[PDB]
Amino acid sequence: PGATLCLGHHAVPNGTIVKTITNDQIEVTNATELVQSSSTGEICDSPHQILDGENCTLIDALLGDPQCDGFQNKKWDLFVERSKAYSNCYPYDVPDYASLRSLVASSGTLEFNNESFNWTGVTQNGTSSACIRRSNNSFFSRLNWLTHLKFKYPALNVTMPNNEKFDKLYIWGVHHPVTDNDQIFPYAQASGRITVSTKRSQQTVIPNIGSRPRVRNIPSRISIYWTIVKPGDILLINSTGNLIAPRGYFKIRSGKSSIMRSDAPIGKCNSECITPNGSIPNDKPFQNVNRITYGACPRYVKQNTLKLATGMRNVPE
Amino acid sequence: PGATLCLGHHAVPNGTIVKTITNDQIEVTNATELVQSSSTGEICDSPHQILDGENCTLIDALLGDPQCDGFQNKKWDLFVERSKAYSNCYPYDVPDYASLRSLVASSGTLEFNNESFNWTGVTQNGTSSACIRRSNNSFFSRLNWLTHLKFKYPALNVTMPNNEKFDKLYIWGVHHPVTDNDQIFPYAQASGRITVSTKRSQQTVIPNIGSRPRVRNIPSRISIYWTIVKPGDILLINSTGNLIAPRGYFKIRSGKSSIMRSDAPIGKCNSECITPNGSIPNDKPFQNVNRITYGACPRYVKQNTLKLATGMRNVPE
Amino acid sequence: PGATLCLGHHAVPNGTIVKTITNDQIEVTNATELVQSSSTGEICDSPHQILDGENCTLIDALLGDPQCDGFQNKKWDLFVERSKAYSNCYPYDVPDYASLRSLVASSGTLEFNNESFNWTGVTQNGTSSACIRRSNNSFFSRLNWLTHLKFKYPALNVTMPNNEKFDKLYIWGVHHPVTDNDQIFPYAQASGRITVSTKRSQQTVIPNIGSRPRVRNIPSRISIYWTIVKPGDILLINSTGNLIAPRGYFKIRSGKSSIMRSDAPIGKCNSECITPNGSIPNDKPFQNVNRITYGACPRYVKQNTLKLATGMRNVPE
Amino acid sequence: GIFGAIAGFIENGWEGMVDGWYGFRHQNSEGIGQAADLKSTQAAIDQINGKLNRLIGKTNEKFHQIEKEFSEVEGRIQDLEKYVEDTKIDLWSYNAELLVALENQHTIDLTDSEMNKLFEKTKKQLRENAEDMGNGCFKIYHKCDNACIGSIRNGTYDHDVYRDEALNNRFQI
Amino acid sequence: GIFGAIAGFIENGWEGMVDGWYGFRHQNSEGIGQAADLKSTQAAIDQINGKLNRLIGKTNEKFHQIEKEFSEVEGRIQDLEKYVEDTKIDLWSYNAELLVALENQHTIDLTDSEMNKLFEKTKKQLRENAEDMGNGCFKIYHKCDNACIGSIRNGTYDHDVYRDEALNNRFQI
Amino acid sequence: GIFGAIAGFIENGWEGMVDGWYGFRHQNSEGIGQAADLKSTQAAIDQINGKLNRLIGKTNEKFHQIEKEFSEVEGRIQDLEKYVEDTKIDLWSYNAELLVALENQHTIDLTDSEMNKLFEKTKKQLRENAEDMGNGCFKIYHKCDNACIGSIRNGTYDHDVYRDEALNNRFQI
Ligand SMILES: *[C@@H]1O[C@H](CO)[C@@H](O[C@@H]2O[C@H](CO)[C@@H](O[C@@H]3O[C@H](CO[C@H]4O[C@H](CO)[C@@H](O)[C@H](O)[C@@H]4O)[C@@H](O)[C@H](O[C@H]4O[C@H](CO)[C@@H](O)[C@H](O)[C@@H]4O)[C@@H]3O)[C@H](O)[C@H]2NC(C)=O)[C@H](O)[C@H]1NC(C)=O
Ligand SMILES: *[C@@H]1O[C@H](CO)[C@@H](O[C@@H]2O[C@H](CO)[C@@H](O[C@@H]3O[C@H](CO[C@H]4O[C@H](CO)[C@@H](O)[C@H](O)[C@@H]4O)[C@@H](O)[C@H](O[C@H]4O[C@H](CO)[C@@H](O)[C@H](O)[C@@H]4O)[C@@H]3O)[C@H](O)[C@H]2NC(C)=O)[C@H](O)[C@H]1NC(C)=O
Ligand SMILES: *[C@@H]1O[C@H](CO)[C@@H](O[C@@H]2O[C@H](CO)[C@@H](O[C@@H]3O[C@H](CO[C@H]4O[C@H](CO)[C@@H](O)[C@H](O)[C@@H]4O)[C@@H](O)[C@H](O[C@H]4O[C@H](CO)[C@@H](O)[C@H](O)[C@@H]4O)[C@@H]3O)[C@H](O)[C@H]2NC(C)=O)[C@H](O)[C@H]1NC(C)=O
Ligand SMILES: *[C@@H]1O[C@H](CO[C@H]2O[C@@H](C)[C@@H](O)[C@@H](O)[C@@H]2O)[C@@H](O[C@@H]2O[C@H](CO)[C@@H](O)[C@H](O)[C@H]2NC(C)=O)[C@H](O)[C@H]1NC(C)=O
Ligand SMILES: *[C@@H]1O[C@H](CO[C@H]2O[C@@H](C)[C@@H](O)[C@@H](O)[C@@H]2O)[C@@H](O[C@@H]2O[C@H](CO)[C@@H](O)[C@H](O)[C@H]2NC(C)=O)[C@H](O)[C@H]1NC(C)=O
Ligand SMILES: *[C@@H]1O[C@H](CO[C@H]2O[C@@H](C)[C@@H](O)[C@@H](O)[C@@H]2O)[C@@H](O[C@@H]2O[C@H](CO)[C@@H](O)[C@H](O)[C@H]2NC(C)=O)[C@H](O)[C@H]1NC(C)=O
Ligand SMILES: *[C@@H]1O[C@H](CO)[C@@H](O[C@@H]2O[C@H](CO)[C@@H](O)[C@H](O)[C@H]2NC(C)=O)[C@H](O)[C@H]1NC(C)=O
Ligand SMILES: *[C@@H]1O[C@H](CO)[C@@H](O[C@@H]2O[C@H](CO)[C@@H](O)[C@H](O)[C@H]2NC(C)=O)[C@H](O)[C@H]1NC(C)=O
Ligand SMILES: *[C@@H]1O[C@H](CO)[C@@H](O[C@@H]2O[C@H](CO)[C@@H](O)[C@H](O)[C@H]2NC(C)=O)[C@H](O)[C@H]1NC(C)=O
Ligand SMILES: *[C@@H]1O[C@H](CO)[C@@H](O[C@@H]2O[C@H](CO)[C@@H](O)[C@H](O)[C@H]2NC(C)=O)[C@H](O)[C@H]1NC(C)=O
Ligand SMILES: *[C@@H]1O[C@H](CO)[C@@H](O[C@@H]2O[C@H](CO)[C@@H](O)[C@H](O)[C@H]2NC(C)=O)[C@H](O)[C@H]1NC(C)=O
Ligand SMILES: *[C@@H]1O[C@H](CO)[C@@H](O[C@@H]2O[C@H](CO)[C@@H](O)[C@H](O)[C@H]2NC(C)=O)[C@H](O)[C@H]1NC(C)=O
Ligand SMILES: *[C@@H]1O[C@H](CO)[C@@H](O)[C@H](O)[C@H]1NC(C)=O
Ligand SMILES: *[C@@H]1O[C@H](CO)[C@@H](O)[C@H](O)[C@H]1NC(C)=O
Ligand SMILES: *[C@@H]1O[C@H](CO)[C@@H](O)[C@H](O)[C@H]1NC(C)=O
Ligand SMILES: *[C@@H]1O[C@H](CO)[C@@H](O)[C@H](O)[C@H]1NC(C)=O
Ligand SMILES: *[C@@H]1O[C@H](CO)[C@@H](O)[C@H](O)[C@H]1NC(C)=O
Ligand SMILES: *[C@@H]1O[C@H](CO)[C@@H](O)[C@H](O)[C@H]1NC(C)=O
Repeated sequence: PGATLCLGHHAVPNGTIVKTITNDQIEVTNATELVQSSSTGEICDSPHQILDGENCTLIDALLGDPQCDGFQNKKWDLFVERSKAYSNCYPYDVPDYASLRSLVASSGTLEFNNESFNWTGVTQNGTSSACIRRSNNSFFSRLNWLTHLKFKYPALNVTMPNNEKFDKLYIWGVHHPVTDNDQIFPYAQASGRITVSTKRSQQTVIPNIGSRPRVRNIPSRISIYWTIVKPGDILLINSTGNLIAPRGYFKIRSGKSSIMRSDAPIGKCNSECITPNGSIPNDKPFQNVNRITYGACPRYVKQNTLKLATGMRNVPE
Repeated sequence: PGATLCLGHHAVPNGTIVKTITNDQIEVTNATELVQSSSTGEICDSPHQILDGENCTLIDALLGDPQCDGFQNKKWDLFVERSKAYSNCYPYDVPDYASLRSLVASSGTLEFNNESFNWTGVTQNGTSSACIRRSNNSFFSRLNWLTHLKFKYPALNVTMPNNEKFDKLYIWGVHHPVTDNDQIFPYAQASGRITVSTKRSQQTVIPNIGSRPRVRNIPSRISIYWTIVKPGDILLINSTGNLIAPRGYFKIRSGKSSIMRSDAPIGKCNSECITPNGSIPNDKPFQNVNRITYGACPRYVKQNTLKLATGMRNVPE
Repeated sequence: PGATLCLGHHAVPNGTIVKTITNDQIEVTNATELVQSSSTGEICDSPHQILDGENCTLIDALLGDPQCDGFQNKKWDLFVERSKAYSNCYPYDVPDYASLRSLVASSGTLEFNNESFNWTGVTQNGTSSACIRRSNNSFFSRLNWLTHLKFKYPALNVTMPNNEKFDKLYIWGVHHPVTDNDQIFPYAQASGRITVSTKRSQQTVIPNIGSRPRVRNIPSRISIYWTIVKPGDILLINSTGNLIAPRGYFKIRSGKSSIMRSDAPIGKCNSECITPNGSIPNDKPFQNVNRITYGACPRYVKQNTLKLATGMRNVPE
Repeated sequence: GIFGAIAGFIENGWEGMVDGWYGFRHQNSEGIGQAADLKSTQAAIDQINGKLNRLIGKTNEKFHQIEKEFSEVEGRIQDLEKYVEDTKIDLWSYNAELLVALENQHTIDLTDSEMNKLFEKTKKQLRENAEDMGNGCFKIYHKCDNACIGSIRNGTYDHDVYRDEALNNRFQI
Repeated sequence: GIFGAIAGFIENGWEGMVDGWYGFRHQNSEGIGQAADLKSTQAAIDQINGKLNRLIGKTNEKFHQIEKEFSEVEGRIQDLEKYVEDTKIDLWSYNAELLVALENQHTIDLTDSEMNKLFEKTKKQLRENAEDMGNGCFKIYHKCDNACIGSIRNGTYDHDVYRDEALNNRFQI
Repeated sequence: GIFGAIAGFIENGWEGMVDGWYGFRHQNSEGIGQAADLKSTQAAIDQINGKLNRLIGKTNEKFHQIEKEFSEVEGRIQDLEKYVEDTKIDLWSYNAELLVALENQHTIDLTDSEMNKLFEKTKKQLRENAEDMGNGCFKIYHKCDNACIGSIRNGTYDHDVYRDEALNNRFQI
């Protein structure tokens, strides 16, 4: 009579379909998803230091638009800019706005040290009706609007050296007056000019007399520029009119900091990977949530799903 | 006596050599080519909308050089620029020519809407001998050359808002006069200036008195600039001389459009993939015809040939 | 009785650990390293033509700072810039320094042809105390400092066409005087301007009166620009003051040339692959020495080591 | 599939085997039973965990990068920024697709291999006492009670004990 | 090559077999013949078509990109544009080279596998009625006419029918 | 590992075999010996040299590229330059990691395959004159002196010469 001995393998009633080199649909006993495709919808406030811009762009917090006064000297791993943001100080533009935004974002601090410039031969602290601070005509906190002193305006020539061990970052500007009603009123002459230089660099700017289309009822503009001054180097400001002057310098650091555009709310939770849609887990090697990420994140891919087999071929009974 | 039963496999008299992980030359019974290496030499006019520039660059068709009059308001999936092209209107340059060319190419339309600007205080429609249209001194169809009115030229100040739901694209310019024989003749004064601004942006330009080396017998130049005006925003043109003005705006769209440099003829055929050498088939995953492509194309690789085995190892008899 | 026949394989007492798809630590009988991780520390002078900049940047050798006189007309496969370098002629800047440096580096030659410009109406060959050549006030060898002739300075208008079959490269500049002590002394008037144009291009520059922070005791600056003139085209220099003029043109070539920042010494040896740390061998497919390379080099990767098995699994006795 | 056991000479899997991936079924004098083989099951599982350890929880930190969305038309520089990002995503998407297709082919083949090795090991063990019926089952030509079957599963089966009985059964008429 | 059948224990291929990839040759009382095996042939073919379906006709649409040829010298930005494109092409060229080398190794191995499986299946079928001559051929120790050979090819061969005849032939002196 | 010979049914390797990768050990009337098999050794070696020829000495020349270190803060354009280079290095680092892991899995499997093929070839050669003991060794059921053992290693062993002697030893009581 004897016996029979049969070798065999398991199978399951609920198999999953995977792709292979030779077959786009093979059923295996089990698989796991390699593409992360969902967020909880909130940016977790840990373990990265988050700075919610709220109504303020990075640039507005930098210049010191009064509604951004709470941002003075703050640091961030990630600054979050909201779509609801708006400026509410003097109208301005920044040639190469994107680069200034980027280099501040990456520096990851708004640390500002005040400096005593020898401003004699002008009226400091010019203000306006479009930049309301504490219910009183004001200006950008980090800028110093310079106007005349008694129907006159001589050739300025102020110097300030960098004896520190970090790059100093100087933000400064030009006023472009709406007509000749504010070219003979705050500067006392027909023409103006500004020259901000160093040992290695020189930037010069011409004020522009002309009307602009109103932005919150003001038809004049400021134009914002910047200058980096290294250790051992010096800043010079030659000016014959129109100077929007620095009150000091920002410290520029290097590290892991950045900026992200998102309307997702900030949650009280812990997640290493942030996208504009919210935090996502990072167990999986790939993700299709957003090409924009910050932190230890899965890599962005075009696919919705990629199933890795974790069992043998399923051959049901 | 019994029998003999032999198991075996086929072979062929004409094998092909392939590469493997362990051997750079193994013969298999059959293989297929994965690199497309030939074109028919013609750009197929289907299924993509082709616009042959012929004698015109995109920029000449945009500005409206008379020989490009047939291009007004046309659209394209792919605009083809020919090496035989040449300009035959007023000599000009475009700072960042490449960017304007790119953004128009990508927009994929020359749709132009005329606009009524309040030009009083100047003579409109200036012409010249270097821009012959219909056997008569003329100018760029989309530009309006503005000169004096009776030995005088006051401060212009024209406004035009964008109430539409698309970006408006404004093309405008400066004239740079050859000497003082055309600085006191068309503008009636020593000096000039142009300021084209919006709510968010401002561009200002100084005319330049000076002789240039002749290009089709003319030693003056125009310089071409552009301005994008979004929905809700406004265009302002302050000018004290020298303005080469827009007659209106171009619509800017987004989609699949582009531009390609090629001398290949246009054929009456259907092919998804276009290169500068002509259309190519797209059965194969790779191609070594051209790194420049348009459409559903194989990916460019450095190799001439890559043979994928489609049969077993060939072991001849 | 009979016999026993056993099939088997070798093993070694000194196995090596490798990674696989299914196991991060498997011991094999032998392996080889795929990542090159060491340099000898010297840049081999063969088989690539090396030009040690020593005290000179490429730009200083180009402009012709006296200490760089030995570099005139030299060629290179690779120009090596040293961290100890410094300028010792007139203080200057180059807007887009990086691009000029790059295009000269890539051209791979300092070949300079002198040209006879019709300079009448000015004093040529201006010199200074900050550019000492052969113990005598001098200037940049390839530039020609142009000043007045007897309390006067008329409108210059010099032309020079390119009948050659290569691109000509013209280096030129503007002087920015420290005060009005050198605006009425070398140019004889209140104001100045420079316009260097061609058939296709125009660049114009305004001199800037103002004091700068001293660099080797000099508070004036030059600003350096460049112009490429193709075959069939012409160079024009309209000038009403302040011109730092070319003495001729550089030939621009195309080929394999480049530039590298390194302090490694030059050795008398033969190595195809150069990094800033020194030459490295190129037997291995990958390297973690430096992301900056020149020549036939292994590809840069983040890993320190990658061991490829060259034997079977080691199963010791 | 490449070894021919799973979805080959073994007709199908056993849904009733819930405590292992591979195992044995027998029929003998004492009835019909099933036991899982732990060693082959654990071999397959370790290899798949090896793949998992390479892919799960192994991410890369990135911080400040380039912008990837734009509200204004700009031309050249924006084209390059978009192109760099689109290039990168296609290369990673390619890597992910190829990885899964290759790993999956290999997982299917290694699991088939483990079945095949257990079958082969068992065949050698039985020597001249059994024959391969071609469907993963052996006909054993001797009385083989539960302890005997257990001895085969446990690697303690002594083939000399039964060889006379089996040869006599095998080479009858 | 990895299984040892094709270009291993089978000395060479058959140019005369034009209606299949794998098959049988026999010598018996009624002559010498050849028949293709469709199932093994179709198994190999389906797998190779699977690879083809992944690679043929699967392209990506691209539209506006960056410029890739230049008539003027410009420096920094042009360097970056050229570098991005050269980087991309080298990565794709690498992908294409590796793909072909791996797929080709695997095609050679899977086809060898299909030969090996058919051989193995046939060996089990014959039980004690034949012996492996080591060159892909079996010596069958019984009269096996055309219908009998056909029964082996068709999977209907009943080994018990011939077993007494074969054992007697096998274990003679 | 995928064939089951090396680190499977062969318990371990032989440190005493220094003139080949694969080979034979025997015990017979004349003593106990060892001889390397050159053909299987050379097969494995050629395949590994094939991999080496693809990877060693095959570099790419590059000349003028982009800058990759910076002494000044600049923003947008510098971000893109750094991003392009970081993107590229991660893709190559990925390629190098995957290459080594796959090639190493395949080297281990091909070497196991060569052991398995030699074992299989030897088993067929012995026909009915020996049995597989399950540990890579055959029990040979006939007097097999040094010349006989040599005949098996050299592929000149004539199994008919010993078959009567061996069958009689195999099927005793
Ligand atoms: C189908 O195939 C998959 C993959 O092989 C199997 O899923 C795995 O199952 C194991 C065991 O159940 C899981 O291990 C557990 O991991 C938990 C960590 O959770 C997160 O992190 C992992 C990555 O590390 C993510 O993949 C996962 O999605 C989670 O977000 C631990 O918390 C668990 O610990 C608990 O149990 C152990 C017991 O050993 C205790 O030590 C602990 O105290 C604790 O109680 C555990 O280690 C593994 O996460 C699963 N992986 C995946 C990718 O899902 C399926 O089991 C399999 N299905 C079948 C039917 O076989
Ligand atoms: C060596 O190996 C290759 C690849 O395995 C084989 O070539 C294939 O052979 C098949 C069958 O002959 C071909 O199938 C045909 O495809 C045609 C489409 O043509 C274009 O598109 C394909 C991609 O889809 C391109 O690869 C190709 O180059 C063409 O540009 C169809 O039109 C055919 O249809 C005709 O026949 C069928 C019969 O089933 C009918 O239904 C139709 O009405 C019509 O008459 C057919 O489907 C396949 O294109 C080939 N591929 C390649 C890559 O070349 C060789 O056959 C093989 N050689 C040997 C000797 O075996
Ligand atoms: C462990 O595994 C590795 C790889 O399989 C083995 O190392 C190889 O061994 C061979 C033979 O000894 C070496 O071949 C020799 O190459 C020399 C070239 O040297 C440089 O270039 C190679 C690339 O081509 C680099 O990889 C290498 O590091 C060197 O920088 C030749 O000069 C040699 O020629 C000499 O011997 C031959 C004899 O045939 C003569 O023709 C010549 O006249 C001359 O005397 C030789 O061809 C090979 O370079 C090694 N490769 C690597 C990557 O290291 C180990 O042997 C192996 N270990 C064990 C114990 O087996
Ligand atoms: C961030 O700003 C919002 C919005 O306030 C501004 O909305 C602009 C569109 C414009 O109209 C501007 O004049 C206006 O101030 C603040 O919410 C608003 O706050 C005001 C004053 O406290 C309230 O009257 C409103 O209820 C409220 N509006 C909405 C829609 O919520 C908000 O206070 C501010 N947040 C922070 C943190 O400063
Ligand atoms: C596109 O232009 C060509 C070329 O015409 C121009 O060639 C320039 C180099 C320059 O000399 C310019 O003055 C000249 O007009 C046109 O072909 C030419 O057309 C003229 C006038 O009809 C004929 O006399 C010529 O035979 C002919 N020349 C050549 C070489 O073909 C062509 O008409 C035009 N195409 C379109 C579609 O507008
Ligand atoms: C490259 O330059 C070095 C350094 O010389 C300069 O160092 C600067 C920091 C600055 O002080 C400058 O004034 C100075 O000339 C040359 O080496 C020096 O040469 C001088 C004069 O021959 C000697 O007195 C010094 O011994 C020597 N100093 C050092 C530190 O080595 C060097 O000659 C020159 N090399 C070449 C190839 O031109
Ligand atoms: C240039 O034109 C603009 C638009 O007409 C002028 O701005 C308007 O001026 C009126 C009356 O002075 C203001 O009440 C409006 O708020 C402005 N309208 C718009 C639509 O902005 C501007 O003043 C003109 N320039 C000069 C120098 O007069
Ligand atoms: C995460 O956010 C992105 C960006 O908004 C989403 O992608 C966009 O989805 C909208 C609506 O479906 C489309 O109109 C856009 O074209 C998409 N943009 C891009 C850049 O792809 C995405 O759907 C969100 N993902 C999740 C998981 O919530
Ligand atoms: C500056 O120089 C150019 C070149 O000499 C002058 O252009 C030439 O002028 C003559 C006579 O007036 C013309 O007939 C030629 O066509 C021009 N020659 C070339 C080669 O272009 C230019 O006029 C000069 N500038 C001034 C203000 O006179
Ligand atoms: C398609 O066109 C390209 C571009 O002209 C050709 O590639 C050039 O070929 C010429 C002549 O052989 C070389 O001098 C250039 O260096 C090549 N340029 C580039 C960018 O590679 C290519 O040969 C054409 N291909 C086909 C199949 O016709
Ligand atoms: C603008 O300010 C600078 C700095 O005070 C002046 O340069 C200094 O001038 C003194 C005396 O004339 C020199 O001895 C020093 O070498 C300079 N000092 C520094 C720190 O650079 C400059 O002259 C001023 N401008 C004008 C027009 O007087
Ligand atoms: C080759 O040179 C590079 C660049 O200096 C070295 O990498 C730097 O090493 C220093 C000191 O360890 C670090 O502070 C830097 O962060 C590194 N820079 C970069 C860009 O990675 C590298 O160590 C040298 N390699 C060898 C083999 O000598
Ligand atoms: C199969 O079913 C069980 C129980 O419902 C479940 O936990 C398991 O995840 C399922 N597996 C798959 C691969 O779907
Ligand atoms: C300008 O304002 C600041 C900040 O309120 C103040 O400290 C300073 O005294 C003012 N300067 C002058 C010159 O009044
Ligand atoms: C072999 O020959 C036939 C008939 O000439 C041909 O159609 C086939 O494509 C050839 N195959 C190869 C792989 O060269
Ligand atoms: C300018 O020319 C256009 C187009 O021919 C014409 O409609 C318009 O009336 C002209 N304008 C004036 C002010 O004459
Ligand atoms: C093992 O030892 C020998 C002799 O000392 C040495 O040459 C060889 O390279 C070593 N191999 C490995 C893989 O470590
Ligand atoms: C300027 O110097 C050069 C070079 O020393 C000389 O050949 C030339 O004659 C000088 N030019 C004048 C006008 O003196």
